[PDB]
Amino acid sequence: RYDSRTTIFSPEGRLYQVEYAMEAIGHAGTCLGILANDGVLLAAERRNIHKLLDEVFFSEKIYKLNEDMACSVAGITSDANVLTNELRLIAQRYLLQYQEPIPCEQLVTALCDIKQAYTQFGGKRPFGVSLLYIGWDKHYGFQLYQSDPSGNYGGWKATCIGNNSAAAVSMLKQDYKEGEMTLKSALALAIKVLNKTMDVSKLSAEKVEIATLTRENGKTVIRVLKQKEVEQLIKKHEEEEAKAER
Amino acid sequence: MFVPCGESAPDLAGFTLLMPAVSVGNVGQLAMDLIISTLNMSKIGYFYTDCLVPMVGNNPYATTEGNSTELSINAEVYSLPSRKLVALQLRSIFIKYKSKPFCEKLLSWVKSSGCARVIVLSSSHSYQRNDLQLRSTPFRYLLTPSMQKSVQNKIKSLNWEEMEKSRCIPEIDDSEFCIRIPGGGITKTLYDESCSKEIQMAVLLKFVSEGDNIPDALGLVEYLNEWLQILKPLSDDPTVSASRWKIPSSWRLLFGSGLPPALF
Amino acid sequence: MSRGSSAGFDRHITIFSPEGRLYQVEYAFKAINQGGLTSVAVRGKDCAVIVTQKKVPDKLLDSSTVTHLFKITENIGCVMTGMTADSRSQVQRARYEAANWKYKYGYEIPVDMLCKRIADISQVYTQNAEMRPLGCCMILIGIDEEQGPQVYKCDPAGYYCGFKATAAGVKQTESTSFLEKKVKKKFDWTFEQTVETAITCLSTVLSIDFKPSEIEVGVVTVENPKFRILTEAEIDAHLVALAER
Amino acid sequence: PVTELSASGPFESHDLLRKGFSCVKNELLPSHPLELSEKNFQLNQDKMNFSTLRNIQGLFAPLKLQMEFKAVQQVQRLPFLSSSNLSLDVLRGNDETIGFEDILNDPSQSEVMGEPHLMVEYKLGLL
Amino acid sequence: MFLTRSEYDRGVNTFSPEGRLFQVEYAIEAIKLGSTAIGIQTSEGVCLA
Amino acid sequence: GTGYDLSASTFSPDGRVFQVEYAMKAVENSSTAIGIRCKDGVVFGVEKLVLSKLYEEGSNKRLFNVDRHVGMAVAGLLADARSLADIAREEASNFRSNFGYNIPLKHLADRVAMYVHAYTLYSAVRPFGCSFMLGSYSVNDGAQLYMIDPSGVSYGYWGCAIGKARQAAKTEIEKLQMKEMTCRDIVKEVAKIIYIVHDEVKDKAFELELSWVGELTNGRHEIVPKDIREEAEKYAKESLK
Amino acid sequence: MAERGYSFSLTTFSPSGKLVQIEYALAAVAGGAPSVGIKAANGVVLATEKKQKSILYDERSVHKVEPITKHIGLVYSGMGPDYRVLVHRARKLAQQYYLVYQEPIPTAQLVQRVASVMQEYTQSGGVRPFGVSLLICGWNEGRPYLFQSDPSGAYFAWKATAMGKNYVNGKTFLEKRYNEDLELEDAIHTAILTLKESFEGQMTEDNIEVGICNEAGFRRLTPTEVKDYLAA
Amino acid sequence: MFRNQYDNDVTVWSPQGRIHQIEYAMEAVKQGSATVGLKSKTHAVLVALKRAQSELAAHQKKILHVDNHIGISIAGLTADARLLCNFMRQECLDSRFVFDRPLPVSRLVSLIGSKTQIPTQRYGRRPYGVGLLIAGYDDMGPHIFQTCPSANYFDCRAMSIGARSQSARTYLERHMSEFMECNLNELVKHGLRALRETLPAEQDLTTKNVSIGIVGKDLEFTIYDDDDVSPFLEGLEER
Amino acid sequence: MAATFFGEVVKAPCRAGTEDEEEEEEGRRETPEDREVRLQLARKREVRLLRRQTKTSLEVSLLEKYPCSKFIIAIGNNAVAFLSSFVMNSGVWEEVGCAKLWNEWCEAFCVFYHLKSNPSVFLCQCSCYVAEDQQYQWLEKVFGSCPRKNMQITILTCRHVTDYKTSESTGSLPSPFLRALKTQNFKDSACCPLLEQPNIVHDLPAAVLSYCQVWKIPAILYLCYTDVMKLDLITVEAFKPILSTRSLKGLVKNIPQSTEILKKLMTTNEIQSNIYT
Amino acid sequence: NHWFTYNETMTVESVTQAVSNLALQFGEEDADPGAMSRPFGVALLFGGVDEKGPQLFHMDPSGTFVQCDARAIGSASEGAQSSLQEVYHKSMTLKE
Repeated sequence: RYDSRTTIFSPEGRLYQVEYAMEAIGHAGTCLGILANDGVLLAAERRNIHKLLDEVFFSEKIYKLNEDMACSVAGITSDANVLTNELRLIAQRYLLQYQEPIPCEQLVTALCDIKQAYTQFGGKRPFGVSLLYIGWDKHYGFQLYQSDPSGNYGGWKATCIGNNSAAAVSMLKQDYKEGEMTLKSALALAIKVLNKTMDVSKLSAEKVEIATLTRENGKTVIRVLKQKEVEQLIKKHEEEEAKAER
Repeated sequence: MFVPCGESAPDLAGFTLLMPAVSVGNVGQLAMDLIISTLNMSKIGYFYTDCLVPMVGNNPYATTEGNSTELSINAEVYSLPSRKLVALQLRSIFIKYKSKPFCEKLLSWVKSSGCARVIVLSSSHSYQRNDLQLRSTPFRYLLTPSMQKSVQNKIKSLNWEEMEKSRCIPEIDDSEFCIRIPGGGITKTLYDESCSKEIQMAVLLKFVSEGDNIPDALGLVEYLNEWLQILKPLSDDPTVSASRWKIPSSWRLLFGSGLPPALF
Repeated sequence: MSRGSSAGFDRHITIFSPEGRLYQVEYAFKAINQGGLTSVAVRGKDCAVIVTQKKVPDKLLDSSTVTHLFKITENIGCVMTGMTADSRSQVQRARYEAANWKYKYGYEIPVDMLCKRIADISQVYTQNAEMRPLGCCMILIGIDEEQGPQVYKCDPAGYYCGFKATAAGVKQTESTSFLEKKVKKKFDWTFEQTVETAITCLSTVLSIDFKPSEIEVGVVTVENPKFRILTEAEIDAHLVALAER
Repeated sequence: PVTELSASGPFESHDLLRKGFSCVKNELLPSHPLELSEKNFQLNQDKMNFSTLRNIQGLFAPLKLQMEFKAVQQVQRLPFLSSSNLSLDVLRGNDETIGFEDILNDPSQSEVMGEPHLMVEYKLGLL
Repeated sequence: MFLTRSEYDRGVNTFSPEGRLFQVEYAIEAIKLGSTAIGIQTSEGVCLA
Repeated sequence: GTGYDLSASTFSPDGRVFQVEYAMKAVENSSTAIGIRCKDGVVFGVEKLVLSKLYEEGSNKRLFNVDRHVGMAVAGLLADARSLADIAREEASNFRSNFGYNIPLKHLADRVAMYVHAYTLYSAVRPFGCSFMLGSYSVNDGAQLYMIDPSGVSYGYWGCAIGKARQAAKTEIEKLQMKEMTCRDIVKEVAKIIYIVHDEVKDKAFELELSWVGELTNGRHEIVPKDIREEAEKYAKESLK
Repeated sequence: MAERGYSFSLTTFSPSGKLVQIEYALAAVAGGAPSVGIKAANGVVLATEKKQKSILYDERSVHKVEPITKHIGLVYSGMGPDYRVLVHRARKLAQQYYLVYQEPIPTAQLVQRVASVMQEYTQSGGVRPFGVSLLICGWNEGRPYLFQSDPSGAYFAWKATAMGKNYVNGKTFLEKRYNEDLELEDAIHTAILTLKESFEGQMTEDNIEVGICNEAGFRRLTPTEVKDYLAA
Repeated sequence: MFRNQYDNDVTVWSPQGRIHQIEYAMEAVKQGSATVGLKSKTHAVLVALKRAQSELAAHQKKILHVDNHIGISIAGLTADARLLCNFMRQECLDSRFVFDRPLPVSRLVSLIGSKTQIPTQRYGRRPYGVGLLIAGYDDMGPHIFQTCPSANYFDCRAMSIGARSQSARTYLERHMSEFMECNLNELVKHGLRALRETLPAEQDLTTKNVSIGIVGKDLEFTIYDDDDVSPFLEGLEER
Repeated sequence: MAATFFGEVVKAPCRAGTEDEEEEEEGRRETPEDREVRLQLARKREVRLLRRQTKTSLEVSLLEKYPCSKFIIAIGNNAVAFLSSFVMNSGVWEEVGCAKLWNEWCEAFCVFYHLKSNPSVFLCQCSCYVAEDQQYQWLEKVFGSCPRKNMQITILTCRHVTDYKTSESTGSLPSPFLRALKTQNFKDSACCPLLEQPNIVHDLPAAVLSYCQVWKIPAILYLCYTDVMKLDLITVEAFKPILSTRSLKGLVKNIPQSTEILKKLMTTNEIQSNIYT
Repeated sequence: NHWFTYNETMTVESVTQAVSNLALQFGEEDADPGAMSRPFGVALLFGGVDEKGPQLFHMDPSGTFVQCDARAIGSASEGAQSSLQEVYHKSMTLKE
């Protein structure tokens, strides 16, 4: 009736501990994913922005899982480390058995089965991690999935997780054009949204990391944009907002 | 409501009402037994309400065979007009959704009957004591804003510790502060309603757990006796302590009944 | 008792308090004082001495069975302070772990490695919800090979450390101050001077002039590395030699 | 010739798709002399240690070791994810030795792992 | 003295101070939510309705 | 120590495990057993309480034979005492099987006491609510008397009393110069002490349960023979008045 | 302070998503003895304050600055036994990496594996988090590394940091005095000064511990070397 | 009142040094129906009162057969009685298999004592809520044993357990001086009169509510029920 | 609550009922989804006096529409059986209402009879188990708010001997035994020892005795402390001393036929379940 | 299983006893995992014909069975049992 365990339903059928697990992400940094006609992207807010923090691994939030997929976590960081390790393992196990790269939804489904197992057996805290997956496979092409602590995934054409995900989702839903998106327009929309939802500070190409996925000559190219390109995108947005004002 | 024993109200003109709360360990109720027994107070009425599970038994303060057969119900009022003291003793547990109605009925009686002060003897959960409260004294107090009739200075001179104000709703960094006596039962309801009604209430409590809670009751009556002097002040005697609160005869077989044979 | 964790900041071993303190471990440290006995261990130039109170409050009790000095290996002895059964069980565990070390590594366990092993086990007790710390303190002595005398003190939290002199029990703080004052002056006590130091610490912080039957003394020496427990005649000789001076 | 066909009662049921390829014909004579010696090595080492503790010290010693082992192995990770056995190694004494189980055929990267719920409820004895 | 809450029925394996296990009698109450079944044993057979 | 006393794995704010203390009080729940060690043996005696006249004499015995040379006198819960008798018998038999000779009494006491302690450690089991005494005799070891209590603490005694009236019986044992007495005079004095501390009104109609191991039994634990027990009971009665 | 039992369980989120038993384990770290890590241009410095501060301690016995391999070293602030159990595990993990790949483990790989162990301990129930936050200093690929792993199992790469008591003031001090081009010697001076900030009286070479990591590998400074650094 | 924290589990010692779930299990024994056991020099008989809701049901099976020389009468929870009876039967089979001889009654009862002592110390268990009256015959003669939920067992000259069994025990204490030289017929009559003493003054023993089980020097354990008890009940003088 | 998994944090029982928080953090924004549920649950568990051939809406308290001079309440199986066998075996008794109430443990509700020869005499026959939050409603539906002090209430009930608090064992006491508890206006002495001082009674019998104490009505409560709380012949016979008391003076005509009625009513015997023997 | 092993039909009481052995194994969960952990909330009425003619058995949430001659189980078992009390006589035809 109450909310002390994951293995207890309230008398209206609510699993309150899972709902609290899902409440931990709303604190975490804003991760944004946008699907285009020629690629996918992940725009993530650099939450750890202290002065004495070191220049780190190629990305704080963006993780490579295959040759073909990348993820972008939001939530508890240690749970996220465990989960990305297991994602990479699952993908290499599929490749070992079938000699083909794992399709994107099968990887998402496997991880979400793991997360649901932690929301079902008692005496195990669920994973306070909401992931955001981008990939390519020969079945459905460019794909973008989302996952939440309950092991509950879904495929999107543009979604956001983390802090201010609702304002970002409203803005995407207003501005995302289905079918007429290219990767440059998706990057413009990503900067615009990730600007209006990071209103604790002014957007600069040191609090955002952007990774794009494309296909070039029969190979997938997961590429994390360099700091000198995100600045050019931010300038393009600022000049656009100046023009649209007056 | 208050029902007298003799078709006449006893005129509690400026009396101090001592009452328990049905709190963790029954420490408030056990302390009230100690006070009523030691002061040798005489029953003056009943507090008949819908709010406490009904119970009945003969005189819990029997001393002679004459008065050992006096029936008692779950809520009974005792008095000592020499010291202008009136005492309530709740001997039961509250019925679901009925604690608040009892609190408004009781406080309406306090305002109508003319009682000056109210003193609530209570307790709280000691498993919820934080870092500091573990290394402090078990006893805490609360005074409603009206209760200032030169007793704020007295309590200050006694070097007592006020009940710590927790934040009304957690998870908010602003943390608006209001009292929270977890396991005090009606203690918080009584405090809030006294503050609303402008009644001089004091709450004295101890952080206790459950089990043999007779040491806790004796400690709480010694706290109250530091304040009120309802008894000769503590370590002033040739250690005639342990003989200075009269244990009621009903405090017998407190762990149940006798040991069955063929075990041990 | 069956199972579960008691709710409260000081009522289960695996609960932190708001200040990040494990209070059940500190309550185990208070359990060390359950017994009312103090132990002194003093390290010298070529010897280590453990000295403990021997209270036998019973005419009917066979006094040769009351002892807190134990032999872990042939060359390591310890004085246990705290709850008596917990002390004897931790001695049994130390004995087993020392035998395993000799089995695995082909040479006899050092003192630091034995206290490290016992403290690793104690840490495991503090982290899990089924077990509890032992309310006891182990002070180990031995002669190593090339370091010299060793006095080590494991404790209920899983902490261990080597010392030049240490105390456990009721008068641990008073004895520690006494030994600090003694060690600041000079430290190369021969063998007699270490025994006099340990006995004087115990008999000063307790303000008790000792009898050979109110005190236990176990020693190791560089020339005689084997743990030895002095007979009452030897302790009485030390006490009369201390009194005459 | 193993006898033992519980065949009095060979009524047991198996999951055909999950049993894989089982050949009880050859499951009576290990494939190598070292197969079982290595499969059950921590088991046999625990049994040897409990036996020496029993014979030298008494019932209490193996009981306390088994009780500690049972306790630490129970605040663990659900079977479809690899655990560290940090406390169990500290208890068993493997916190400072590396064997061949530690470096060969790493359990942390299994190359094959089952379904989460199937592996959890197999550990629970439910099949 | 006082009336206090005593609960011996919220878990199996707990006898009440009366020698009585309440979680089994609550299962018999669970029977009383079923539908009525009548069985009569005669010498010509047994009927189940 | 309320709040810290529902588990044998909880420490009171002053380092006291209270379930173990309550188990020792559980031992104080039962009638008294005394054991006296003399110059040439050990003598046990139990103030055994007659539960009914319907029980066959000898039932509910509290003086076990743990080995050929060891005898055990118990108090506390009798089911716990029987389980610990089984454990002690297992320990003695296992030692003899491994090492080929009778287990020393000190070693047996250590093994059983460490079992009792192991129960004082976990939330999964409760401490034994039973205390007992072991007593042996060997030509190469002398008489030996040990008492283990529910906390797992075993010491060696010259005279012990466990049970309800352990304090009065201990006062009465201290008057005996047991270090220079034989088993016969000790049997008479054990009967006397059992009769003295018996509470004739609260408890009712007890029966003596005397046992020795000594050189008069050649290091073999036995029940005191019927005639010597009769003499001891007659001495004990005549001394009471 | 018992928020409806959200405070006492490790496996219960609070209604706001917090896990207020892993942040109580972070209050054990912030109540430990101060630690400092400074990643200079050619090395890392690990300075801590010793709790064994009296004359009666053998100082060849137990240390707070430990080596993992030749090139990795730890310091902690928090609960010492948890540190020791994690140190032996980190040493085992480093040797397993060597045995498999025939190369010394990188600092980041070691930090990841240790952090996974800590994370495991923050998710089961019936167990307790670790009361230590580690600083790992390493030297790989001609490049210093300074990491920090906290009781939750979430590690951070730092240029400079401070743990233990008075670490917010320590970090503020470090911000004003750290520059990337710092050499290892000036880093040792700055680390000793940052310790001297929050320190309980006179600071001797015998009540602080320093360990450096440069090209030559991780090394714990002897009391004479610390004495010399303190004299300047 | 101060008892509530210490009586919900069999692993909690009350600060008076009492396990209370053990005593509550003993009450569970008192909630059965009276059964009597008594022995002579040659026979050991078990007499039990059956309840059948007073109509339309075959009565409880209160006397059970454990071996050719051991039989038990139960009072208390039926599930526990069946668990313990399965244990007793398996132990008797094991004795016959390994040693070819009938398991001694005292050894069987000791095994029951250990088996039923384990639940009274362990977590997640409850004591056995059944008390037994074991009637045996071995090399040492007839035997009557009483086992309890507390895991105690008693060697009885005669014993009654169950609901309102104090009256039967008063009768047996009054008349036990003549049980030994009684033959089978009047020994079973003595047991029948005790069991009748456990009844209201109006109710009387009939074939429908009396079960008898004899073991003895020549007999194997036989149970007499519902019409076989008539030879024993015919000669029983009125109350 | 009791540790569903390993190391689950468990809170101890509270005998003062303060683990319910008394519905703390009241939530003045109670959803109508919640209020409908609360009111529906309150309606399900309501007490309701209803008259025969009227079947609903008695609308007034039962003792204030009919005059009364004697009122015998029997509570539980054994008290009801005793009262029926030994009192309704006489002249005609007329039913004047039941008290329908729903409960988890509720089981014939009190039917109220008033003697035709003497309309002032009344009987409540509860096998009805009235829960705590129904006892005061029962009191107001039966007695009301005009407590005329001419009545002589006589409550009869049974309790298990293990509820007796005694220094001996509650297995050595000679069950069943009768204990009394009378109010202050009950001038006559009891036919049984008065219940002791640490012993209390807490239920509908306590509700009626408390009502009669507060409002100064004579009342006697007879407690049978029995070792068999099912329908038992010895337990029912334990109440017989009461028959020689002024309240039950003219109502007991034929005792010899009452034993036969009692034996028959025992042969009815609501079926026991197989938990035992 | 009985037919396989012994080549004959299991009697009504033996089937009821086997079902009871399964049904009385609650509590004691950490002893044989896959056990039930609470009483079964079902009462059964085994009615069969065997070597001893027609037989009717009753099992309730206890794992315990008793042979009967007329049982009612369910929500109106008290009223239906009181009715079976008189309408039943030990020699009545199956049609009645």
